[PDB]
Amino acid sequence: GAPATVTEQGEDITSKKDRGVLKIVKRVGNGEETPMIGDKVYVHYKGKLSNGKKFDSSHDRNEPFVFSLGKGQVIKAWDIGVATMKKGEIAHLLIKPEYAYGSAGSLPKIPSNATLFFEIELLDFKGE
Ligand SMILES: COc1ccc(CC[C@@H](OC(=O)[C@@H]2CCCCN2C(=O)[C@@H](c2ccc(Cl)s2)C2CCCCC2)c2cccc(OCC(=O)O)c2)cc1OC
Repeated sequence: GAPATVTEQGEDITSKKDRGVLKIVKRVGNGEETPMIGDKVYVHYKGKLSNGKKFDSSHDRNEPFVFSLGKGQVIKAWDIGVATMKKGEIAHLLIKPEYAYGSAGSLPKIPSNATLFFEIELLDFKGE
């Protein structure tokens, strides 16, 4: 599946190079620009557990998911991963728990020590 493909072919985009966030570009984006710390970023996403059985998608609305990049408003893996993305890029991320919900998890949906997968489409980004 797409998770195993990220395991096997994904780029490790962590500073520690600990394979905690692995990335495949599924669709190439436009130009060269990637978002700055503090930029408002606008994405669509589909997320799911690898180990267990849980799925959620932003397209559950015609409303992009928005956050401020690099401010700890989202799990660590998203701050790391979305920073690398160009406008219009789709990427797959496979995320070890250290870069997500760790040993606590987020009960009941997300167990302890859970690996997560996301497909992210970076729609746009804009400064304050
Ligand atoms: C700085 O570290 C963290 C920052 C923020 C969080 C909270 C979870 C945080 O979730 C996320 O960071 C990730 C990436 C952004 C999309 C949502 N995220 C999820 O994990 C979602 C997943 C879907 C499928 C999965 Cl499998 S996991 C998760 C699904 C159930 C609700 C919690 C979000 C979050 C940020 C902003 C809004 C939000 O929900 C809507 C709302 O509140 O309006 C939830 C956890 C953090 O660490 C555990």
